[PDB]
Amino acid sequence: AEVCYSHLGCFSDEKPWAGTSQRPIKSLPSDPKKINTRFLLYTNENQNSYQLITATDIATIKASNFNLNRKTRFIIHGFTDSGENSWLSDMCKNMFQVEKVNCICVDWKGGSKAQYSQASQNIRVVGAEVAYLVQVLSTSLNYAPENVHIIGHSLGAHTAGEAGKRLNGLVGRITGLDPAEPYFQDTPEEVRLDPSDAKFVDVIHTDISPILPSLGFGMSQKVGHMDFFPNGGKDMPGCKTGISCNHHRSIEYYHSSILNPEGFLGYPCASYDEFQESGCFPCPAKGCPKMGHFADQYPGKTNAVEQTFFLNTGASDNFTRWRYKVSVTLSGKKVTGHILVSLFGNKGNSKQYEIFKGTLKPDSTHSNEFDSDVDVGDLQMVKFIWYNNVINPTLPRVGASKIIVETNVGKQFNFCSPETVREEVLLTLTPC
Ligand SMILES: [Ca+2]
Repeated sequence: AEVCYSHLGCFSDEKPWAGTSQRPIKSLPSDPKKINTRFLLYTNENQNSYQLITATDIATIKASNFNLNRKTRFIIHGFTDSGENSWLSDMCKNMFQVEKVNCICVDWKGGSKAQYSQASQNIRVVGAEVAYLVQVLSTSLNYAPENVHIIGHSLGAHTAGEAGKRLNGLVGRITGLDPAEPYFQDTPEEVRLDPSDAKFVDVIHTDISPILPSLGFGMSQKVGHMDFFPNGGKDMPGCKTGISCNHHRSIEYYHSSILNPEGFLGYPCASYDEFQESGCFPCPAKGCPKMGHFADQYPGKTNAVEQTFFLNTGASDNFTRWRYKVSVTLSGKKVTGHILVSLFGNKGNSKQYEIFKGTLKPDSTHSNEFDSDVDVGDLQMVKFIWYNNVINPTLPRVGASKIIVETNVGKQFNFCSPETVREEVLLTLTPC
């Protein structure tokens, strides 16, 4: 069965669109009028209240603050959501802090609150609707599609994909924010977001858990030129409660990444396992791409598809983190305890991070990579301190004869100390 809607063309319920193991429920996309896809425009000149624009009346686009010399970014919400939800306009607001842009929020709440299998068909219409607006901008406003970026969350990721496919992959970029898994995982390229849908496609996975039983709203497999897996793409810090928490983290990390690019470097790595075990640090020669808003600044962004990148974030409060590798050479007496290091630089000082916990043998090197909640800057000094999990009555003293700190850029800073301190005493090392 097919339904056809004016200039959006026709839509079928035949495979791979329905009746398959991936998309079992046979259904057709609802009427464009029941879905009522709306375009809410925000510009640097009207940041607080939107301007409504429609593709079928170019006069609306011309009487608005839409600016043909600025890039255009669309934001599409997903399942059960609304284009009028604060996260959309707020993301636009962060953008306005760092650039001049036409920020368009796509409201398709008319079709997002349907049942899943229905909302999944509805995005076919929403996607065609987005593609038509881009088509009119190209055609009537001489605005090139390469100046377009579409950000989509959940079903919105695949919506961006439909729009990109209908625009023949000419869209500048598509960012998938935890693209939905059900009805899309393992479907052909025409159904789901894939590298071919835009010139550059960057994906942030934050809830890749298996829906049944682990309710992982997003998909585990790679769908872009560069797929980022913050915190392994599974259990985001701070999401022990709240059902949509891990799912909504992708929006939060992207939102914060507009103001804090440096706080989210992604490390090329085969897996999170290897990353956690110090095998994907520091950044490669060309640097690490910045997850989020500026991932497009990466030199080799599209030279290959499904490039995986790992990194960790905090649990709230801008989520930003900076990774360092510290190597400690022990001195003093052999005890059993844990050694901690603190970093001091011109920007600030990190907290103390356990490097090793066990048998501290003299002249034995112990490395550990950690994620600092502060970028220290150019390192000035480093502080050591160890604890004995058994106070040996001999008052043993341990020291660090040498401490090497390697930054994400591969730069090593050496620190030396001729002293040894007893348990729980801060030893400050100096440059050497
Ligand atoms: Ca596709």
